[PDB]
Amino acid sequence: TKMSFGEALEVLKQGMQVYRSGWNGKNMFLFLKSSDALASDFGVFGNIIFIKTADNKIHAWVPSQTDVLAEDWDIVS
Amino acid sequence: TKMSFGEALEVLKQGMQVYRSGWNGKNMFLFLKSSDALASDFGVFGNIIFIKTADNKIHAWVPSQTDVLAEDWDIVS
Amino acid sequence: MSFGEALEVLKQGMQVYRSGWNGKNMFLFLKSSDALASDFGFGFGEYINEPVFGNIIFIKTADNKIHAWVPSQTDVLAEDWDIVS
Amino acid sequence: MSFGEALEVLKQGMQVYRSGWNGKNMFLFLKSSDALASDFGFGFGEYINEPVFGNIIFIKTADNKIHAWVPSQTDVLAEDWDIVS
Repeated sequence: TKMSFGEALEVLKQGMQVYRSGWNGKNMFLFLKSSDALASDFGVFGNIIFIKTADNKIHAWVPSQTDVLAEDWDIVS
Repeated sequence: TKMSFGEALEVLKQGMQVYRSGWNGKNMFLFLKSSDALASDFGVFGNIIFIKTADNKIHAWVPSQTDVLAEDWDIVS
Repeated sequence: MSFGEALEVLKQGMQVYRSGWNGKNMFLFLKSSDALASDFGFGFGEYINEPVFGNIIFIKTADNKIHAWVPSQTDVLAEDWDIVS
Repeated sequence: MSFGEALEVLKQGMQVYRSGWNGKNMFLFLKSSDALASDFGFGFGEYINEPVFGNIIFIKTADNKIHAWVPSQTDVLAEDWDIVS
């Protein structure tokens, strides 16, 4: 699978998890929690993209310029 | 107050809120939720920096290169 | 217009921006890895098969200055993107 | 060494890196607004009082290439920073 970031973004908006081929650390993906999600979660939030890093920790995802322009996005399956 | 980002970071690590002078939108600050904070919040998380944007919404903060090197950081008081 | 659409416009060499941005006269422009090899190559850019610089996205940050653009989560998920006339 | 310490080292013209980084031979280096005005100024950089480029932080991303560095939240809050020998 060779998706762009924009295509990988609509996949995130529909509740699925995406990852990149040329990423260094493994078992790594992104997931998007909506405001209502984050609200029922904790009580106003905006949409927040997270990342399950290699250490099984959840951090706020920071898009690198490479990740934004990359074409190697795939869906977790 | 003219703090660097590193000094503004230790202020975030002690549970205080920081902001920049040369920021465009107003009523804007950062705050840091720890893992244990985010855990008692919702159940493993890492440290996550947030930002109360101008629209009173909480987003995951993305550091611009300007914000990182800036010297106009101040504490909310 | 979403960010994914603004990306394809950026990769085609045009300037994009967000209406929801605070600043005025701000826009993103992309300098591809091959474009930088030509601008810094002195007519030898076509022969460089592995340029040093990767792709760099720039932003003219209202102050008539140019910085390297850091894509915020708000910009990535935004739908207020538009092309500079 | 924290990120704030790595910043002052970066502003002084030395290369920093994180041991917790996956990639090898990766390091950040800072190109100040005045440094870029000299390198692209042809001996006229000293007379430029308002350079076009702001400060740009770069990263040599293991592939022997250079990109504009996007500071992740992990790097910002990290304490595994170190100076390149």
